[PDB]
Amino acid sequence: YSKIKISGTIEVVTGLHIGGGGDSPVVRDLQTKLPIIPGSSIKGKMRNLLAKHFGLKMKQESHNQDDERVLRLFGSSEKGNIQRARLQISDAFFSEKTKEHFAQNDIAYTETKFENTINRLTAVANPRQIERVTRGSEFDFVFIYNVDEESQVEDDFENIEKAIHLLENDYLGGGGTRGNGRIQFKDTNIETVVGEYDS
Amino acid sequence: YSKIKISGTIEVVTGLHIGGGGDSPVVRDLQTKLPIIPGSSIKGKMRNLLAKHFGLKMKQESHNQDDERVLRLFGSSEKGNIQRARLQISDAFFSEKTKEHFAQNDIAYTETKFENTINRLTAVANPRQIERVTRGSEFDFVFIYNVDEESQVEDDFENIEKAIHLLENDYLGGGGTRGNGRIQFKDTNIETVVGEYDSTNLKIK
Amino acid sequence: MTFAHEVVKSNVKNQVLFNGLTTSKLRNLMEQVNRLYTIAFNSNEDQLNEEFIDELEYLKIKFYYEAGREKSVDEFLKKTLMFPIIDRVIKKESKKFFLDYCKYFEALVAYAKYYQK
Amino acid sequence: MTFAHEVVKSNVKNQVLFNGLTTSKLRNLMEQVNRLYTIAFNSNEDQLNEEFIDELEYLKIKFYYEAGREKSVDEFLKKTLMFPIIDRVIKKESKKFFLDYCKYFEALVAYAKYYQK
Amino acid sequence: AHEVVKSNVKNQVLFNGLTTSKLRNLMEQVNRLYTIFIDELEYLKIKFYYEAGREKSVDEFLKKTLMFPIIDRVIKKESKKFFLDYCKYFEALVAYAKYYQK
Amino acid sequence: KNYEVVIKTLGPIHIGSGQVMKKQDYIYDFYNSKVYMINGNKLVKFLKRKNLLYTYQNFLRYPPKNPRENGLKDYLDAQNVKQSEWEAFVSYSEKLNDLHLMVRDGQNKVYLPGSSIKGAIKTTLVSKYNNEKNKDIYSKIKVSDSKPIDESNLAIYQKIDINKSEKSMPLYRECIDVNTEIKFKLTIEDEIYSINEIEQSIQDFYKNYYDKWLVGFKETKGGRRFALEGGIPDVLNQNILFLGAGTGFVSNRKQAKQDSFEILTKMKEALKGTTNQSRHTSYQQGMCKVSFQ
Repeated sequence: YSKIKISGTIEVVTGLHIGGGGDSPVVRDLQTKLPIIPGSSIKGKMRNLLAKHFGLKMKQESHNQDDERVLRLFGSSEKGNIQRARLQISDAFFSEKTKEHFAQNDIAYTETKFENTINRLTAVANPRQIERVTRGSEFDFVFIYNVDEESQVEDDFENIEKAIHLLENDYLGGGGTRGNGRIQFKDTNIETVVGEYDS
Repeated sequence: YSKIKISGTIEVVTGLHIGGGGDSPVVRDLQTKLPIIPGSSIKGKMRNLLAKHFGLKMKQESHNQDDERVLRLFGSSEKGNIQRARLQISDAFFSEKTKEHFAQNDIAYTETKFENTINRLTAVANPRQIERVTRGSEFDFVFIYNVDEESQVEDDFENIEKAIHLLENDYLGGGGTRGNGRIQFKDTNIETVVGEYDSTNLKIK
Repeated sequence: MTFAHEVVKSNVKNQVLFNGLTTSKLRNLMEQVNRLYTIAFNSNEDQLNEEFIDELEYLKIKFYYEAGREKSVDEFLKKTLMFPIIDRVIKKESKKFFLDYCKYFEALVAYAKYYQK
Repeated sequence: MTFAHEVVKSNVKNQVLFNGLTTSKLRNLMEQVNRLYTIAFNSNEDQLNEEFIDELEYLKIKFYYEAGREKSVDEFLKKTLMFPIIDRVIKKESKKFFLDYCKYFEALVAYAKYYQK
Repeated sequence: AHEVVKSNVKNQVLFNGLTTSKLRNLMEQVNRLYTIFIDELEYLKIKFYYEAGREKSVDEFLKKTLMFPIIDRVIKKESKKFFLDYCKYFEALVAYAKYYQK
Repeated sequence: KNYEVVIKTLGPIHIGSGQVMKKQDYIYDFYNSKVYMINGNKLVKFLKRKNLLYTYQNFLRYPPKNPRENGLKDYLDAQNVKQSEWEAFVSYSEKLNDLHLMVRDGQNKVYLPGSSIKGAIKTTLVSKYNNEKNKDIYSKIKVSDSKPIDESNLAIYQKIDINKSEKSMPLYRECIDVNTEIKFKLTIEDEIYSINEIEQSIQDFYKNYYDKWLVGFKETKGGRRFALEGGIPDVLNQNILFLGAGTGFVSNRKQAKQDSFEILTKMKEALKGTTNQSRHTSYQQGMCKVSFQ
């Protein structure tokens, strides 16, 4: 039996708003009162995009049965067939260097962006507010892959790598359409932690 | 018949969600009404992982008859075999330092994190609220090991070491695949409460 | 007491509640209350520590801010004499009275949730 | 009042009971009633203590909340005359009537458990 | 805390019509230090001076809050706890300002 | 799918941000026409290193009223701060009672918000397709925010009411300077609105705007000057679009008149541009050429 660690760091590229806690705040780590990326968000953007890149039948949408590669890669067991999640996406947190740089350069951690509403035929200005996480910041995340078959690791890892590229090109969190959600990945590191597997 | 006591400290990496009591609350105690990790979860998780580590057949997957060394460690006594558990896992408690530090920083032990379950061919993200323990908190745990046979303590301790490391790169609790349950072990101590056994060359990390 | 049921039934107006109040509009409030509550539980003596009195003022500050932000919350808190109750609590500094407060507020929430769209 | 105790068989419909009532959403009520029953067992005289009365108040509050959370339970509580009997017990402040109520609730609960999917 | 704010309700304009729109940056400044160098507190003073110039209503506020002397003693103390308490007080002031509003 | 977009600032582009800095922390040159944005932290650190902070504060709270005395540069001169030092505590410079700033980020870098670009794209789609359910397609076409734009491409300009007699609005603006090449990313989930479809849509909108507003201001010197600069027909072919705030409210005549009456409601019962002193050239604010890859 074997477990594969993935260590890596996300850098935020466009303003970012997840806003779980919702003047519409963002999620925060209560022991640090600092932004986080609830890895649930990673999981969801991931699986949704992957289903999109693979077959996504209208009937399959209605019945929530996902593509077999997708389903096996993340585990579903909603159609009755026992399936254990083959990859776990955990949360992520600010990097020590990122926080140190912010304090040294007096960089605010959050930005309030005004969103003005203009109506046709009236053009009545009612600003709205929204919060964004400081762009360019980096979080440290972990992906833990579990080995359940010594022959499926290669195929599963290939799908994960292509999906990482898709996540970079797309937007994560809410308001992806307006310019919120573009992140990059850097410093990917691969190292099996448990077992005698060659990586 | 000696007993080796193991103490240690659970530090919660990400959110932790037992959810035993349930809109659906986590297991929270009654004398202090502070959440605790009931041992039953701990023992079950460690057992399932360690079983996976050794061989496991579909016929073995039938009715929870597992690998024999694990069996000696945790006990089945099911197929008319005489096997009482030699390692008992107790519960975890919200240790005092945690409460103190949080009070002197005014932080809750428990967060409510809201999730949006999206429905395909519906485009409706339904809000479901999950309550999970705040990060950086700690519990203290005690394990009890029994020496039923002298020359097998080291072999069982090797299996324990593997299972303890297994828990550090796994999730304990509910639904970890959404990224909740990562924990670590610190301040491991080994003592023999009762008996004449030496536990100094013995180590868990 | 349980004057809460009377207030909620009187506010069943025309099917609006306090002019449209909802329980999700109370969340943080109750959350804050619950936090204090469990802290309040862990204490032994009836004399409430100065830090808990500051947290009681913090709970009142939350109530004031929420009432200022949402007009319906403001009506609810105004009619329910919530601020009078909190001030009296701060004056009293007694644990048993605080527990009574917790029960009354929880009753308020329960009754309001009893009549919802 | 026993017609409300054998009405449970009168509410066996098609195939759900009390519009799908399950003991999973009523376990809280059983625990709360049992907790107060043990306090009444400790009580020696008939005249109930005021704190015990407030406990009854909290009980009814829980009843209302549970009715609010779940609809089948709400139907159970209303169609079995739960609130009037609760208020009556509060009015009578007698231990013996309280034990009578607990037995009634127990009969309701048990009969309900007899019929379940 | 509350006393001054409930007392500056000019029968009902607060500090002659103070609006949180003006305190936003002030608010922002506070929160930043909250995450956490004394020079930063100095710049806090400076920004108080900046916004107090921005509107007469805010200046009358800060004076009726005795803000600047409080800040001076705060910077004198340099003790993190005292700063945290100060931030709490500012939050409270803002809160009551919000409540007693048009 | 996914496409890379370049934006060429034909005229000044400015995005309303909601932070109007007045005479406070503002230094200007009446004889060099350059305004110097001043680092607050560094400036006050100097102020404390000369122990004149109390002086500066006491000036700040109560302005001397006199227009010449009113001003921060004048305050610095009263403190005789050397032109070398006065340059040492400058955050940045550009070429004036109030100033409206563009947006900046936590790194105080100016960028074009993707929301503004998306809104302008939706405006052309709504005008060309008469809102062909454009509320629906709004979700399936995604625009990123802009990459940073360094300061050297930022300028201050006076708002000019181009009309029969060119008027000058009282306030000024920060806006991007000419010809700036600005790249962002666009993502496509609704292939029905192909890239070429959008391009032709923009072209049609601009052509309609040309015969509804541009052709009207003829017989104005500065008005005609801008039209001549570059050439209108070649610009019509390009995917030109007006961005952000400061573009005309417009961006049958009788219905237009009634609606404008409503929107302005003298207003109860006019073209924007900018006129340069350096080259005596006016450009209307908002216009940009947009190209895809």
